[PDB]
Amino acid sequence: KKVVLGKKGDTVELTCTASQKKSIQFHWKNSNQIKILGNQGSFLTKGPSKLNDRADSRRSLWDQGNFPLIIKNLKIEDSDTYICEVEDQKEEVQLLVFGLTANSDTHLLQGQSLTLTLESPPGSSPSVQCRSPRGKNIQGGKTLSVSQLELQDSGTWTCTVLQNQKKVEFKIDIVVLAFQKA
Amino acid sequence: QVKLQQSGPELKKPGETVKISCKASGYTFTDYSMHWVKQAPGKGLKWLGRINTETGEAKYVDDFMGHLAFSLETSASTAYLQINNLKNEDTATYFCARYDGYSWDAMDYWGQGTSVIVSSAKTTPPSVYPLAPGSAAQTNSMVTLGCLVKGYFPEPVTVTWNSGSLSSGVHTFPAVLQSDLYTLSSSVTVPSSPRPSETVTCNVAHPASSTKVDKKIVPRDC
Amino acid sequence: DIMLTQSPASLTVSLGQRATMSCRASQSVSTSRYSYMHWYQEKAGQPPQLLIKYASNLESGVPARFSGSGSGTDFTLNIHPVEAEDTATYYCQHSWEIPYTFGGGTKLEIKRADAAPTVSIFPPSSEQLTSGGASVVCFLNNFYPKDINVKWKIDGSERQNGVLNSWTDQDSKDSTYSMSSTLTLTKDEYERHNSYTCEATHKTSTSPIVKSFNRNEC
Repeated sequence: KKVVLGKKGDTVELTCTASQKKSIQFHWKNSNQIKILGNQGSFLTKGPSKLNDRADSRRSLWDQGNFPLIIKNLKIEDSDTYICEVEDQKEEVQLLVFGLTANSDTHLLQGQSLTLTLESPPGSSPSVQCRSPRGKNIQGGKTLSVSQLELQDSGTWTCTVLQNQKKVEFKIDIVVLAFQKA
Repeated sequence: QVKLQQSGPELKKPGETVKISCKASGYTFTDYSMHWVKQAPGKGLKWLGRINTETGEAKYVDDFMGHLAFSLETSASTAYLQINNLKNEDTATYFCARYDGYSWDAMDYWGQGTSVIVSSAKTTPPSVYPLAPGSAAQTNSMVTLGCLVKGYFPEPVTVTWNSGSLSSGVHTFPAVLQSDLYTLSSSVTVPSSPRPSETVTCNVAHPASSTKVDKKIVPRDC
Repeated sequence: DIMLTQSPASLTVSLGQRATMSCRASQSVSTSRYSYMHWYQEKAGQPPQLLIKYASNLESGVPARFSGSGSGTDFTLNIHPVEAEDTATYYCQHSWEIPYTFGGGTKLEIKRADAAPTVSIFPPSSEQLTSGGASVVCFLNNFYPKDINVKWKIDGSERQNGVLNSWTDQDSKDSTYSMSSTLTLTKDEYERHNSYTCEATHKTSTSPIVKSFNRNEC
C-alpha cells in the first residue's frame, strides 16, 4: 500500500492512525509475524524483532490516535513490509532502505574512473540519477560511472533515487587531484 | 498448554510422494509462523523451511526444484509438508514447530516427529526366537535370558519383558540391517530364584505388519 | 550464510566435573540487549528439547547446573556438576536470520571406573533350528570403556565370517556400555561342529573373558 523510503544509517517514521482519538490497543509487526512493539497494559513493549534496540514509538501522540513506528540507524535489510494492527485495522507500509557509496575509496585523480554504487535491498527497481557540481546529469541502475574525471568534479554530488513515484536524495562529497609523471 | 500433532510414520518406495501433516491445537494458528526441521538417521538437526500461517508464503532450502512443497489449511489449523520425488536421502525424522514471534520464547513447541522411510524393500514380519542357557554353569545367581528378533522390515521393533514388569537388567540392542532385512536382539538379567520358578516372557511388536508375539523363555538342558 | 561451529565434536567427562561446549557463529547474532542463540539436548533416540533460549535463559524445569553465556559471535554452555543422565548430544541454533541453522552437535559421554562385561552365550533355539537357521548369540553387558574386542571360535578355530555386532548407547543410570555379537549359520553348518566359544578381550585388559558350550552336551 503506502511506500516509504529511507537512507542508510538514517531515521524514518512509519505512521499508523486509527479513529477514536485516544490511547487504544495496538502493535506493530513485520512481514514474518514478529512483534516489533506494542502496548501491553499502558507500557510500551518490544518484541523478539531484529529491531529490538533501534525501534521506538512516541507516547504523547497516542492520545491523538497516532501510533508511529520509529527506526533509527536504518540498515538495508530492515527493508520490509511493516504491518500495524489496531482494533480491527490492518495498515500496511513498505519501507525500502537505500544507501549510496563511492566504491573508489577516496582521493581520486584526474583521468581515473569514478564509480558510485547504490546499495539496494533484494527485490527493488531503483532508478538513480545524479548531478555533479557543474550541472551535468548521469543516470543508471545500481552502478553509475564517470569514465574519466575532471578537476571541476571535485565538490559535492547530489543523487536522486526513484522508487515507484516516491524518491529519496543523497549527497556525497568527492575530491579529485591532478598529477603528472616526467 | 498448546501442542503440535503430526501424522504417523510412513513407508514409501523410491520416486513416490508423501504428505505429512501437522496440526496445532491450543493457540490461534494464524498468529505464528510454522517451521519444519529434518533429522536424517544418525545425523544432527537441519533447518528446512518456515511457512507464513497468515499469507501462505513459505521459504525453504531444498536442493532441486519442486520436491519440497509447503501448504496450509487454515480452516483446520493444519500445516502440510509434501515430498514429491523421494530418495534414500529423504529417509529421516521430520519435525514441525512453532516460533514465538510475540514473546521471548523460541521454538517453544515441537511436533511428535514423523518417520518417513524410503526403500524398495517390502514389509516383512519378524521371527521371534527365545534365548535360553543351553547347559552353562549357573554362575553367580543372575541368569541371563534373551530374545532374537530376526528378518523384518521396516523399522521399528519394540521389546518388553513381562509386559514391562521386567525393566531392570534389560538390554535391547539397536537393529542391524543386512540385505533388506533387520535383525534385533534383547537380553534380561534376573536372579536364579525368579526363574525357571517364575515366568519370563519377552513381548515384541512390529506395527508395520501388525505383529505381536509373546515368547516364553523355557530352559533347555536337554 | 550463518554457520555455527561447535567444539569439541565429542566430550568425555567424569561425574562431578565441569563440561564446557562452545558455539561460534560466522557473523554476529546479537543486538546489544539480547543474543539470538539457543541450546538443545537430544538424548539417545529422543527428539531434541530446548534447553537454553536466547543464549542465557534456562528453560522451565531444566536443572540449575546448566548455564549458557556469550554474545556476538561466541557462545558457551556449562554443565556443572555433570551427572549420569547428561549423556546426550547437544546442539545450538540461532534465530537471527532465516535459515535458523544448527551447529554440528557435541556428544557428551561420562567417564566411570572400568568394568568387566557380564558375558553370556546362547545356543540356537529349537524354534530357529526347525526353520533351518542357526544363530549363536553372545552378550557383553555392563562394561567400560567402550573399547572392546570379541572373538568367536568354532572348534578351537577362529571364525570371522557371519558375525554382526551392535552396541547400546551409554546407559543413563550406571553409565556402562553393552555389546551384542550374533554368529549366524545354517543348521547344517551348525551341527557339523561341537564346541562354540565366545571370547571377550579389551585393549585395557590382559584377561580374556570366555564363555562356551558343547553342542553334543545339549
